[PDB]
Amino acid sequence: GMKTRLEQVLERYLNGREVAVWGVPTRRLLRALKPFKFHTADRVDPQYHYVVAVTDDDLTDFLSDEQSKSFQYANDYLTFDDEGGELPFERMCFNVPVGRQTYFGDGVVGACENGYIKSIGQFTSINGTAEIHANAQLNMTFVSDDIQNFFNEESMAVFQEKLRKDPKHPYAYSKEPMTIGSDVYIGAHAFINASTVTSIGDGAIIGSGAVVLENVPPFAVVVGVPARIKRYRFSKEMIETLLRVKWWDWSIEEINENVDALISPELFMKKYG
Amino acid sequence: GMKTRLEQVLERYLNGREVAVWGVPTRRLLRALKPFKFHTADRVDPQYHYVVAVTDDDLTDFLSDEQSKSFQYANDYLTFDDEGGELPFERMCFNVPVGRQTYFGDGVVGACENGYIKSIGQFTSINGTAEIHANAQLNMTFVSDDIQNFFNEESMAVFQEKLRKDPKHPYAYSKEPMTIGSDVYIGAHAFINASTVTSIGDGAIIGSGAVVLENVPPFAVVVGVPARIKRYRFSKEMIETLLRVKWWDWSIEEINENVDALISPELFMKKYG
Amino acid sequence: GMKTRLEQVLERYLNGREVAVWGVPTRRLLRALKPFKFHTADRVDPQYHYVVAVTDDDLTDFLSDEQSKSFQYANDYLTFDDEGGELPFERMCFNVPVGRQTYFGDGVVGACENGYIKSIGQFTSINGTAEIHANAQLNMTFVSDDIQNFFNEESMAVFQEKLRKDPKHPYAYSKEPMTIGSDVYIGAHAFINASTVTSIGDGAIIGSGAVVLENVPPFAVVVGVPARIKRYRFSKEMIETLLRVKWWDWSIEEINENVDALISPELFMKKYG
Ligand SMILES: NC[C@H]1O[C@H](O[C@H]2[C@H](O)[C@@H](O[C@H]3O[C@H](CO)[C@@H](O)[C@H](N)[C@H]3O)[C@H](N)C[C@@H]2N)[C@H](N)C[C@@H]1O
Ligand SMILES: NC[C@H]1O[C@H](O[C@H]2[C@H](O)[C@@H](O[C@H]3O[C@H](CO)[C@@H](O)[C@H](N)[C@H]3O)[C@H](N)C[C@@H]2N)[C@H](N)C[C@@H]1O
Ligand SMILES: NC[C@H]1O[C@H](O[C@H]2[C@H](O)[C@@H](O[C@H]3O[C@H](CO)[C@@H](O)[C@H](N)[C@H]3O)[C@H](N)C[C@@H]2N)[C@H](N)C[C@@H]1O
Repeated sequence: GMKTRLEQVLERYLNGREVAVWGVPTRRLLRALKPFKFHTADRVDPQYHYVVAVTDDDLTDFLSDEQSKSFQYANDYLTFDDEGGELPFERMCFNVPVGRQTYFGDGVVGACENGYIKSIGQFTSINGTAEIHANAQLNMTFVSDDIQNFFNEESMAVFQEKLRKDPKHPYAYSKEPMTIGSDVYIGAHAFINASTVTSIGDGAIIGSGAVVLENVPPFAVVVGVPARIKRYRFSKEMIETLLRVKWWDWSIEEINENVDALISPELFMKKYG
Repeated sequence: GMKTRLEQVLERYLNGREVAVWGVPTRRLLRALKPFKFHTADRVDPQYHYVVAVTDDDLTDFLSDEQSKSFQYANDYLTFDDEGGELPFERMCFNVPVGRQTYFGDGVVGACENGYIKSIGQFTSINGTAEIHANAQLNMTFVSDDIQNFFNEESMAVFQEKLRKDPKHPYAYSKEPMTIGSDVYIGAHAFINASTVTSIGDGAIIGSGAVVLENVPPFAVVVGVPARIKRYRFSKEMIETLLRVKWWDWSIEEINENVDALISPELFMKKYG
Repeated sequence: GMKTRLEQVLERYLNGREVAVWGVPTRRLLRALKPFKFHTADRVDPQYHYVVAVTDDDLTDFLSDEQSKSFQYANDYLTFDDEGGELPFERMCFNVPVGRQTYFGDGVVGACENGYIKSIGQFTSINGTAEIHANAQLNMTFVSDDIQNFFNEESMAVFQEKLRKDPKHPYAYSKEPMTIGSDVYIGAHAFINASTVTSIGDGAIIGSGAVVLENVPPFAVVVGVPARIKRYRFSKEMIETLLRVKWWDWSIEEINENVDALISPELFMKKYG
């Protein structure tokens, strides 16, 4: 990927204001800010500046300052050290689609970096301590991966080809990057196997501490080690219609009107069933 | 909550010395220190200064410096970036009671912030990678929580009321904040469900990687996914008397005298049974 | 332990160049660099400088800079905040042997600090969120460990002796520090019990989220809570010969030649069986 979660915000919300850095500036912050005018935060004002808190640590201090009461969550301030943070619009994590009001931890950001993710839906909650890791080669005399560094150009060839041919897909090789649907909840200390999973269905619930080794159907609940299907969120009737209506792609338009539907499943289907 | 773990220490142990910052100062450190006199650490002396190490990283460097051999653990130095660290006196984590020589990771500090915790006992060890998270709404068409941000004032009402009425207590709503007793041990990669747990009994042991979904009785051992009662630490005789004596509330007074009792359970009951 | 992963590299690869710090300097970096000449990175050149990125965050920014394309992974740059990072040569983590192209997270670095580790083999991959923790005392009225701080010199004696006598080895007391063989893979959110484990066999695979309570035989696969032996990587024939040949101690010499053997187990034994 190429661009910063902050810069996507600044490109959309800065609106000719100065960036006000609230916190100790880092190397890659200073770079992400070089297209803009910035200075260390002193006295701030939503009319004059965009406050950028470097770390979540720095954000708590700003919010606890009386000057923060006029700044709206994303239109006026942001936390630099939070590439998995949620936004009110569709965004990129490296080059990975992430829908509105979707969030994930650094473990998922790295999976976005390693090309493990094809896409992440809308209104999806992935806890920070979740993880997405692929497998190493299991059909070889060795299991290590950093022995590669000792390989020369010749040995590298014969090694990379067997990885491409392996149908178990070590390092998610020769497969499709996995997809995460919308309205998905993922517990903590969880594991989705990038070497065997290609699709988390929309609405799929992944319990805490669950290790998910196969694709999860939409609106399924999975817990345990390994993950088993404990229940389904909704009767199948809802499931087919929910795939049809796709509430998660509604604009803020249809969300506030149909709040009574989105809140009572019973009310949702008496109108859309 | 309102106040800093460091400031509670400085209010009690500074004793008219200067704070000596050992490390790169952060935004919220600089604020926590504005009631006091401070300067970047150069040459230090327990008579002259209170050394404040910013991060646990910065603490290791100070202890490894020859100037640190005269500073006692809490009376003379402290690590700013350790709100879950243990103290020799009863303290607050935000507005949460935390007894003496009790510690926990940032996951528990956030639960203290989210109001999930009512209290934490004395001499309780909670590993850093432990976690306390509540559940989202399960009786709604959606499971997401940050869709809220898209709600207006009108849709917000009808949404918040159903949360208050939900007996499953999403986000620990309309329940009592959970309590953690004294002499409690909690393994790592563990989970206590703030949406269904209200009391960890005194002495309760929570094995590593265990997901705890219901209240744990005092002095019970729980492991597995989900957590089951593997054994009890003590015969019930000890349990009733341990609730009566409550050694964990002894001053340092009765601790050093009754060390032979506190060390041999057999000796503990021949004196208190 | 005594010395820095960076300093072991600088002592071997600096070769009369200047250290160029890429990132905000920390207290313990500034100390690790005091034997050398250094300055904040401006324009860099592998001939003139050794680039030191402070944090993994700072490393990503350097690699993404056009000046980084001439710097080789370890000979020319390094990440200070990565004591578990892999190296092309045998190294120390505190005073713990760590072989070539071996890596582990901070959880394992702390175990190296707590003296829990005797050694770590070659070409071994331990994920960052892995952990190695010992147990507290289970034969005492209390389970807490920081009550110790309240003990005086007298009560300390009678407490420390019972720890030394405990055959369950709380805090890995009176046992041998555990050993991790070569070609070992360890999943994330995993647990090796320093209070009951003394040897992870060479080639042993530890699945994600697995809690390992007993020694693991060489080339065994363990998953589940608690860990059970799911399968063996190789037929026993390979296992005995793999212990004999010990490919992991080959120089880069025998690695690139025998790549066809190291890649096809079938080819490995037709030559070494
Ligand atoms: N604070 C209580 C809430 O925590 C979570 O949501 C919260 C998310 O966890 C938050 O996510 C942020 O915090 C998490 C956790 O540290 C990070 O993984 C993530 N990258 C960062 O953006 C996000 N910024 C706010 C959202 N309300 C729970 N899913 C719901 C709970 O009520
Ligand atoms: N060092 C070995 C010990 O580690 C732990 O205790 C230790 C605690 O884990 C320590 O807690 C500190 O370290 C932990 C872990 O990083 C952090 O979660 C916590 N917030 C921080 O305050 C605390 N400062 C010291 C205490 N001896 C084990 N419970 C016992 C073990 O012998
Ligand atoms: N990037 C994808 C790869 O991630 C891992 O390897 C990678 C290791 O996890 C890396 O280790 C580094 O990153 C890990 C994870 O953050 C840290 O625990 C560790 N201390 C740090 O040195 C190491 N520097 C590079 C190595 N290729 C997987 N084992 C293999 C996967 O293909």
